[PDB]
Amino acid sequence: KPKLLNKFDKTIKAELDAAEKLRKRGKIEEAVNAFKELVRKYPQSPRARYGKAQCEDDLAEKRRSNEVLRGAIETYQEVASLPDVPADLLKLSLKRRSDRQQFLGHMRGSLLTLQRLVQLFPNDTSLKNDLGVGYLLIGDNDNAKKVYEEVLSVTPNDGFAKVHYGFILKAQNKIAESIPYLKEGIESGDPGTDDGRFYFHLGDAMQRVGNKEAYKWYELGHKRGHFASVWQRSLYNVNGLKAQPWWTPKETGYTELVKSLERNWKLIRDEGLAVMDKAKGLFLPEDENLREKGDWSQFTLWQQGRRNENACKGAPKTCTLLEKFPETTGCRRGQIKYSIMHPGTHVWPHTGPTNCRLRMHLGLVIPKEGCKIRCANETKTWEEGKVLIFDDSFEAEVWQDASSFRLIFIVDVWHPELTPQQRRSLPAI
Amino acid sequence: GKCKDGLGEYTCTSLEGF
Repeated sequence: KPKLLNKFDKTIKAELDAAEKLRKRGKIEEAVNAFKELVRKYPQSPRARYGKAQCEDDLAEKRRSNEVLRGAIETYQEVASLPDVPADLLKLSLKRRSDRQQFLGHMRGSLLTLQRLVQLFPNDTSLKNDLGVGYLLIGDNDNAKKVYEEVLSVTPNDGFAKVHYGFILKAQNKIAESIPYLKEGIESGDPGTDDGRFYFHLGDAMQRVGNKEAYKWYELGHKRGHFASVWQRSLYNVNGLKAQPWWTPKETGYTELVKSLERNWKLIRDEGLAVMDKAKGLFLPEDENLREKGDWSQFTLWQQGRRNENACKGAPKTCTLLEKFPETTGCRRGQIKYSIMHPGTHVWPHTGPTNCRLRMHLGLVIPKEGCKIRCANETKTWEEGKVLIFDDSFEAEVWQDASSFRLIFIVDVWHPELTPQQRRSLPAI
Repeated sequence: GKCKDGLGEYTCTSLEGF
């Protein structure tokens, strides 16, 4: 299908094929030197340069080397610099370049590449969609929004642009407006729309507006393999881990940590109240659009398995106590934090990002009435000095209708069935 | 932005190559 040979490259097709056959047979190192020889002999050949890049790309995979991949990324660029590069090959080379830049975390580099692609191919809608993904990946939702608004002005029924536009709207708390874009986008079945993120946020958006069809989309999300169940909708998972909303200390095996939290709960409370009284600013408002209403702030001691030294100056004895429990201080997919919630607060139904952690709540200051937490089909209350344990990859909902503040201590632990190797290898969240 | 209590970011993990 693709036309990759310009006029000169057609005259050396026998040599180009021989080198490419070496690559397709898995003789990567022989293919590198073969294409390198062709680049030496024919330094302007775009197909030879692309062959070199692809071989370097394969060599990077074989060696699992970022340095080798950086070489490939530059060679993909060289292809586009050569004279008389066929359009198909130019597009293939810069698209792989961008993709590999994203793989290495060179998001700004990928963005420049994607911008160049859209400039070279102004009518390729899929490339504009890719540019929007580049913006999303660096957290630039405003520019991502403009990209998809441009796509939809020309191709209003582009499903990929709809789901991503809906995703952006919901992230901006434009809940009602996001529902038709997310729904119509998924229903389009266009490549890239069968993605758990869009089922996740469509159902959540619907729950927020009182649309009872929310769970028909969680069920379909479950049927298509995006959710372990309609209740447990995390998207960064290790399959097979025991899945239940509520855990006992003994079921977790972390009984020593629970004992230490409950035996020493008053010193944890007291350092939290001291920060409340003398270092309020260490409590930061919840910033994930999870509240319908109310006031909810958190004072974080560990995140992504990293101690916040300055925060621990505000709770030094608590940080010292917890240092003995790497099952939580080393949980790179959880946090250790105080959480204050005030009356008039309602947290929408939601799930966390991963099934790789379990969440402990230690009650510190609990009004006698008005505070409760639901996980899956079961609602519970906190007790001062007592630990609750739940899996927040299951849907949770929270209410605070007391007449004074509610303070808890949150301690995330690795899921107990995760191996030591998994605990070291899983990317942080 | 980080996914701490929810799942609101386009991606919750960082990209660091191999």
